[PDB]
Amino acid sequence: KEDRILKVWTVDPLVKVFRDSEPVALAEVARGERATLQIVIRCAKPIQELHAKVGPLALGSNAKQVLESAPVRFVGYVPVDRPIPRPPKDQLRRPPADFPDPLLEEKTIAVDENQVQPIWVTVAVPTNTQPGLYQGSVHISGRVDGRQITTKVPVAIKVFDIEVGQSRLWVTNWFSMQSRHMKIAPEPDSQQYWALLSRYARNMSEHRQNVVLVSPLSLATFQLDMEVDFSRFDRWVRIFIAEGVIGRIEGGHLGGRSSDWESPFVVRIKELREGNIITKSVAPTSEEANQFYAQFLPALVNHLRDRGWLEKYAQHLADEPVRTNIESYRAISKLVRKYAPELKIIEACHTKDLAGAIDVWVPQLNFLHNDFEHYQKRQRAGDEVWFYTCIYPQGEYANRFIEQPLLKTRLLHWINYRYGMTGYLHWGYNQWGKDSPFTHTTKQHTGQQYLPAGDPWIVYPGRDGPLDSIRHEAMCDGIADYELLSMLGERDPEAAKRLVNRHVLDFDRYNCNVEAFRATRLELLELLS
Repeated sequence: KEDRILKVWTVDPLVKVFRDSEPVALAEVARGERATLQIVIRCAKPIQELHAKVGPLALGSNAKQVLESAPVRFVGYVPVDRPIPRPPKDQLRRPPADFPDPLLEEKTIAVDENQVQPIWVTVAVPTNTQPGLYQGSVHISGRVDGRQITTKVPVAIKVFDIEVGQSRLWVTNWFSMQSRHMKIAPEPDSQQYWALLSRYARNMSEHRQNVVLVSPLSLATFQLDMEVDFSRFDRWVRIFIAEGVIGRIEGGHLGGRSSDWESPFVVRIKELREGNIITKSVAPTSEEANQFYAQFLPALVNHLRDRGWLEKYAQHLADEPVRTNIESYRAISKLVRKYAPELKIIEACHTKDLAGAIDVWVPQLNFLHNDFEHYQKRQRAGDEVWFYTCIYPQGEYANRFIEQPLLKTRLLHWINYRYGMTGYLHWGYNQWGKDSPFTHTTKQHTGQQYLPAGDPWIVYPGRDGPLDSIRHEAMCDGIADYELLSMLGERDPEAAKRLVNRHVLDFDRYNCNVEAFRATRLELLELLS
């Protein structure tokens, strides 16, 4: 006894806890938000069978009014072996190091001696929850050198009388339908395939994603005697509607680069060749491109209109146009404008010189900063402007890299509010490679640069569906923050400016002080309640 005492403390969930962190639970939320509590343990001896149970979280005026807690999850660690090449000053530690990120879904875990272990508690608070102060405890148990150890940790959730429903922010995370590294491996069109697709869709809507990228080329079949069959595309759309994502439908890219970074764009077509439908890439000004798109685009518009989906849809042309391939990009736009004038066009862009060619602009964050007057004008002209991050920007800009403070993920959506950008895009929902994402955090193809840890995936492969990361949680919370700030700004625009300006000081400069952030959140909640 003494070496068996369990050290327990509570840490703000915006603070990343490392295996060697030193010791230091209340959450404050609107109805409609998710409350997170992070409870951290350490023991001088190994622990077997660590388990936590959330007791009833009850209203003091009425023990009958209880919040429903999700199953408890354990914070998992991943080896970040190589760093962001241009890191921020506030980089949490220098690689190589083990960082907290995946939220594991295990009933029990082992802890090695002297290793700090976070326990992550999520309480989703429905909009119809009665406001007030909910209290209870988390019962932690396990076995240390024979003996059963146990402790209860007091926790409290204050539920403010303000309702956050759907966030008006548009959010897309590009998703690949794949079961790599899972304990299941469904084939396409199997029941389990569609069940997994549903589980992914639910995970996305539970994290306030309300846009999904679906390809009308890849998920259609063609007969070319043209007849287009959209039945697989439709199954996807109905799943994403039913699980509460759609929202909007983001049509997959029609084309891409012919070769290298500055090469011209080509567009995919379908052709009948020797009895088979083949796909090939052609110049957008070609007769082959004109013949295909003159039939495919009207078929797509008719289909969407007939299904009541046309006003929810926007079509991608080709990703990340730059100044040197602008002509071929615009030639793709001309095809769409000609055969499908009713279709809205969306693009993740670098070049700004696309007025009339696209309707939903998605500049990379640093390009938005640099070309801000351009993008404000496009909004005045009636276009939508969102933004993205990826491998870039690095430096001091906000992003969702594992090396960054977790507030840099959450404050992405404060950048949306401050600057009036009405959506956010990211390529990297679940782009796992052939190596495990748990043990190989810096994805890399041979002869090209590695991706910083955090960039290609924000969820991890569980046994039969996605596991969240702590960054997925922070992203969801930021999307709810944007809705709160938007509700405030309708009543009191000056108070919403003051609050956002506390944390978003410029495009590339923030206040990530977690205590300051909590005091801002509380003022927001108090002003709105």
